Amino acid sequence: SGAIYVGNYRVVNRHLATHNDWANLVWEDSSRDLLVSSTTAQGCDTIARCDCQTGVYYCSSRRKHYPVSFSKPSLIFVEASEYYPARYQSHLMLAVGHSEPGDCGGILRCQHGVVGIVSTGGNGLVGFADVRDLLWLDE
Ligand SMILES: Cn1ccnc1[C@@H](c1ccccc1)N1C[C@@H](C(N)=O)CC1=O
Ligand SMILES: [Zn+2]
Repeated sequence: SGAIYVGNYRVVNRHLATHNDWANLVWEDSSRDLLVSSTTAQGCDTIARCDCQTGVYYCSSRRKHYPVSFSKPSLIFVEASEYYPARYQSHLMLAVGHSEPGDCGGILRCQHGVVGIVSTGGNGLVGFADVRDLLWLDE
């Protein structure tokens, strides 16, 4: 679990959004596993606007933050789960690291701020949904 809190927006994994997030929907994309809802209180996270390929992510199943090298946002196949049928997820970035079901929502950050959140795992890999192209989050 986990979310990004920027301005009056809450960014979460779409598959973990609550029925309350849907009532306060701003934007969602099933192909990106992202959902953004509106908030009453102002958040303090800053979104990175960069092309960094190194950062640090939080892994809740280890209670540890790991430094990783991660790939460019791309269209990557994701096997079927209880949340989605087998499909290509877009804007996804992979790193070599630990990620289990329960780890989605962990933040990946570089020197410029928040890059994305954990969205995929297994096989000694971790996948992050990129948010650096969502410029409207800043206004
Ligand atoms: C199904 N699958 C393939 C690779 N990873 C997963 C699992 C998964 C997520 C996180 C850690 C460990 C496994 N995901 C990915 C999520 C998605 N974005 O579609 C939904 C889901 O259950
Ligand atoms: Zn950066």
